Amino acid sequence: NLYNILKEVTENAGYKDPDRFWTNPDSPEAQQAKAIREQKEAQPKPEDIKA
Amino acid sequence: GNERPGKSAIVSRDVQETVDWIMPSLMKVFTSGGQVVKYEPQTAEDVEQA
Repeated sequence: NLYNILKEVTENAGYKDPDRFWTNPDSPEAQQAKAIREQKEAQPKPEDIKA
Repeated sequence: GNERPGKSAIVSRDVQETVDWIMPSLMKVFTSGGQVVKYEPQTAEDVEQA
């Protein structure tokens, strides 16, 4: 939805190609970035302190 | 062509005035920006060609 909003704004501004200023969240690079972002949430700090 | 030999022959200038008053605006439009034409793409796949 945010990608669609940004696309609409960019096309209204006068730029027909929206990939020059934004990345599609469904593109494989975006999926990879989300993969590393999720992987970096493996363990927070105090949980092993708790265990 | 109806002028007499010894009388006045002054001619009013109307078409010249109208043309000379119309032309400069018609040139400022279509000339001022340096560029004269702009091609806009139809889809996102034509942008580079455009």
